[PDB]
Amino acid sequence: MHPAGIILTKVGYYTIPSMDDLAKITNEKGECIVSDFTIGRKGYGSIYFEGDVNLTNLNLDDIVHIRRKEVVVYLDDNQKPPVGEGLNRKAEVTLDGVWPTDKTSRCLIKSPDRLADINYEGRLEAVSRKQGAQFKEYRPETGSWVFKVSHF
Amino acid sequence: HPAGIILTKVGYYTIPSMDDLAKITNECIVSDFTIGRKGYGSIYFEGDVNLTNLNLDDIVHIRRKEVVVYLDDNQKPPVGEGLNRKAEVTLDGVWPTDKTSRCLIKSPDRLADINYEGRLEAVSRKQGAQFKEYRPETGSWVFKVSHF
Amino acid sequence: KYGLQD
Amino acid sequence: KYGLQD
Repeated sequence: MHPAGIILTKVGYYTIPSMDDLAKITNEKGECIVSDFTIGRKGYGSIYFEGDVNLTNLNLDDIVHIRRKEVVVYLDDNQKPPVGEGLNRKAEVTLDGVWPTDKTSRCLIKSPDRLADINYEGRLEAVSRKQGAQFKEYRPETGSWVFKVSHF
Repeated sequence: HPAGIILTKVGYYTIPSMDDLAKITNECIVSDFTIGRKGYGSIYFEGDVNLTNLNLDDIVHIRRKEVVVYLDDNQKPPVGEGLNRKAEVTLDGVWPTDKTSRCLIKSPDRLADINYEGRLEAVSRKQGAQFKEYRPETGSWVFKVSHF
Repeated sequence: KYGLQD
Repeated sequence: KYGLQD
């Protein structure tokens, strides 16, 4: 099991650099710091931390959960580090597959035209603002709702 | 039991356990209430929930890939009251099975390939629910419901 | 009632 | 927690 002591097992979840890479980068003491790190879950989203991050002995499985239209880092503050620490730092949440669904058809909505007309971004960015995040963008092709958080 | 709560079906459990849910009672409102049956699924009720005199045994049924709250809505309290509020549902074991083998499809690959999440996610959408995720390893399908 | 009927 | 709680 991983040199840095990192744990990422959930199927679909991955990292940038890959765990495999990350291992090489980890030092002779199990320690492992990496700049511009990314933890993602194919098809759901990904969180990106720019700059140095200390993955040392981090059990990502337990810590980061990336679900549809919703990401959560550090479930309950049982092991949640002080801000600026671990993954509790600032990051760029990216939530894929985000789209609204009309009450009638209940068949989602992907028409960039339909979205644009209903101003989905608007609402999205609205929420992000309320949650204390800085709306970054919205890629309708892939229902990607990217936004920055200060901490988690 | 302390604050009139019924749950006896073997297999079902609650978080906090029926026990603690006694020393919480005096009435019996307990936030972050959880109810579920091992191997089948669970239901998360975030924040304040009033269990006062609910008879869980009759109210909540968690069966393979099908959960149901409040049998005949004749009781389904005002949306907000009792368990008729919103909540997160997790149905474990959910997996599809092929026509030929009739052997269940677990390979995270095959699943990914036949986009099972798709179906499950869709399904939850039609039902008026919020698809949260699908964990293959355990065949866990989770989604939010505003009410039951 | 919610689930997968089929 | 960060997401759309629709």
